[PDB]
Amino acid sequence: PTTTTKVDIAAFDPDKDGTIDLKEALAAGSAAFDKLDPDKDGTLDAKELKGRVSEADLKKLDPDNDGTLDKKEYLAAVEAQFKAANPDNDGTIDARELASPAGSALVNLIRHHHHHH
Ligand SMILES: [Y+3]
Ligand SMILES: [Y+3]
Ligand SMILES: [Y+3]
Repeated sequence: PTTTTKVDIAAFDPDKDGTIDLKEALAAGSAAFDKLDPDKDGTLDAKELKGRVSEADLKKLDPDNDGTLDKKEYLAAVEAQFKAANPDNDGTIDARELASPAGSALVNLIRHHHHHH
């Protein structure tokens, strides 16, 4: 199914070599701002995150007070929430540390969602 399954940590740790190290989290952010976006700006809003997040949560995620994220910030809010999704430790995350168990935080910056099957 491709586009619909380019969709989690499970698109950048299908390997479970051990974890996502930051290079694979970076690859999850770049994948996610692509498949999130139907107005075609990668600048990420109350109808991009349609049913994903409240318009109040939408203005949590961003740093520079747009009220919304960017192709810069679905690539940087991910990395700012990277260490925090792990309860411990330094610079690595297994799916147990991410995929809506223990890291259900950082999910909001890399899970996106699509419009289809
Ligand atoms: Y890996
Ligand atoms: Y948009
Ligand atoms: Y912004």
